Amino acid sequence: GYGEHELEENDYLNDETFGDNVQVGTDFDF
Amino acid sequence: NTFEDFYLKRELLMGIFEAGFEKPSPIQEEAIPVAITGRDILARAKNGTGKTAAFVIPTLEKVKPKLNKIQALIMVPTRELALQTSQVVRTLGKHCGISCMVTTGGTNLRDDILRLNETVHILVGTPGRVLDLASRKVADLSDCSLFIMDEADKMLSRDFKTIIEQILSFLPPTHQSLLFSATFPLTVDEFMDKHLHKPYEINLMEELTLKGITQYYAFVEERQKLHCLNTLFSKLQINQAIIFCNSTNRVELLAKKITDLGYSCYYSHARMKQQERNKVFHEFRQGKVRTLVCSDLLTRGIDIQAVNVVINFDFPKTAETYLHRIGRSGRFGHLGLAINLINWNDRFNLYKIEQELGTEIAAIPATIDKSLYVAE
Repeated sequence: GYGEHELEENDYLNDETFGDNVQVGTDFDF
Repeated sequence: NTFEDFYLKRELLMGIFEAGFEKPSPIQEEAIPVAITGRDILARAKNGTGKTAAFVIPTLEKVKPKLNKIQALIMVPTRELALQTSQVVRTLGKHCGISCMVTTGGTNLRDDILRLNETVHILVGTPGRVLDLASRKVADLSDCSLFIMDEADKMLSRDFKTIIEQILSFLPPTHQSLLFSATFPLTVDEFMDKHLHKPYEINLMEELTLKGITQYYAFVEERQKLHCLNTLFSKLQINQAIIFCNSTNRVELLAKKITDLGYSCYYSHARMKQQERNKVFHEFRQGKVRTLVCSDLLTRGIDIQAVNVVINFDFPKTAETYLHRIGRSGRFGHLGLAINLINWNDRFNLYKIEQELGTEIAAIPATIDKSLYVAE
């Protein structure tokens, strides 16, 4: 992927959101 | 500069001082002096304690404590807002020797009728109960020279407007009216031309409205965001959608992950040039793709009615930003969805904004009705 700009405050937790272990699907339960 | 610049009586200034208010906010700078003059006011400003104070302070200045009659009537749509408002009144009017009473559809009529036999200077209530007490002559409004409506839009709908007119019939012909709202559209024009007299207008909000837009939130951890998003992407009959993020990097990352997910989209943010952004906007406007991912971008252009779902991948911090993202310019509503992804740290801002814009952001149901975002 591509980000690589001068980081800003809400980028500090991007690893949690766009990590390799982050689950994806259509499973999500509300 | 200071609250003393408005020439308020000592006790009122004492109340304001005890509440921690040193510098008057814009809504107060605009509304307080004008209201003391006696001139009517039609104001649009986000809800807050400071706004409520922007009308309560003039009320406490005008109301004569020596006159044991209702001199000011404050109409609110909900009982919660009635309680809050009266709390503000009693706090700021602590040293004023002024009595304040709440009467709502919740409480019993007997206790309120009994309470009205005692002295009441300021009456805070809901349309139904207030019209009821007025018709029964329990509440004498012959000296009620001040009339105030907070969240007025919620009480000027087709059914409530009648009640408001009926209540207005009891007040003296020459009476001051202070109207407050967080959304610009108002249902009736004759109502305002008839009941407002040379009003002083205040517009402190962006010219946008959340009318017609159904707003939901979802408790979602960061690691789960993508997952939830895709689930929505399959659950919803999206025509066109715009996804908002709190930074340029997140915009690009989300766009990439979306593209790899088997979806088509564009992306636009602040680091790009204006030309590129205009190109992306024009391309998306022509329906080239289905999804667009934006960071907060100033100078929004022209409303795109194809966009029937807007998703806050990242929940914003301010109501100004939330409105700038979700709001439309049409005085008529817009049939569409607004879906907010709420993490832990976002929870407070979910409450605050919802209070400030006078809107409703409910928890996302199992299945979303198609009548709410799909047109024919």
